[PDB]
Amino acid sequence: LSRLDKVEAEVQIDRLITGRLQSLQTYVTQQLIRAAEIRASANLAATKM
Amino acid sequence: LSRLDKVEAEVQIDRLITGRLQSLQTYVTQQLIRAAEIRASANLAATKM
Amino acid sequence: ATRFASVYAWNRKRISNCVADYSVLYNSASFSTFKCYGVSPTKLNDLCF
Amino acid sequence: TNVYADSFVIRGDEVRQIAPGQTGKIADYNYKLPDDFTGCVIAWNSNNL
Repeated sequence: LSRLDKVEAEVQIDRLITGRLQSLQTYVTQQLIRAAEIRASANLAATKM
Repeated sequence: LSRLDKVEAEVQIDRLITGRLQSLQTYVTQQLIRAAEIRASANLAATKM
Repeated sequence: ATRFASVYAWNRKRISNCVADYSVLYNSASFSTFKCYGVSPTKLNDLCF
Repeated sequence: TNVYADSFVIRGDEVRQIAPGQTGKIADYNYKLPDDFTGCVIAWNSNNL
C-alpha cells in the first residue's frame, strides 16, 4: 500500500488474496479430515467406556 | 460476452472460471467428507440393526 | 547539469543523507515522461530509503 | 441509460495522459478518469481548428 496505488496495488493484493485464501482453505480441509479422524476415535472411546 | 470481444474478454472469463472451479471444488470436498461421515453413521446403523 | 553523459559512458551519482521532494519534480513542466515501477510517483514523498 | 460526452483540447504529448486511472498533471490537476471507467477515449490532431 505504501508503495503502489489502487489500480496496481489491487493487482498485487489480489495475488496475495489468492495465495492466502488457498493456504487457509488447505488448512481447513486438513482440519476437517483430522476432525473426522478424531470423531472416529472418540466414538471408539465412548463405546469402550 | 456482450461487451468484450475475444482477447480482452477471455482475460475476464478465465477469472470466473478460476473462481467457480474453486467454489465447486470446495463444495465437492465438503460433500466427500460429509459423505464419509454418513458412511460411518450408516455402518453403525447397519451394525445396530 | 551542463552536460549529460554519453550512453557509451553513462554517468552515475549516489544520493544519501538528505531530505527529498519529488512532487516538484514530478509536476514540473519540461518533463516529457516520468514513469515509475515498484513505486508510485505521488507516493515518493512518504518512503525512506 | 445515459451517455456523458466530455470535450476539451490538450497538447499532443498529453493525449497519453487521459486513459482511465492514469497519472499526470492533466489527470490529477485538470481532469481525472476513475478506475471504474467504462467508455471510450477519442482524440485527433487539430492544427487547422
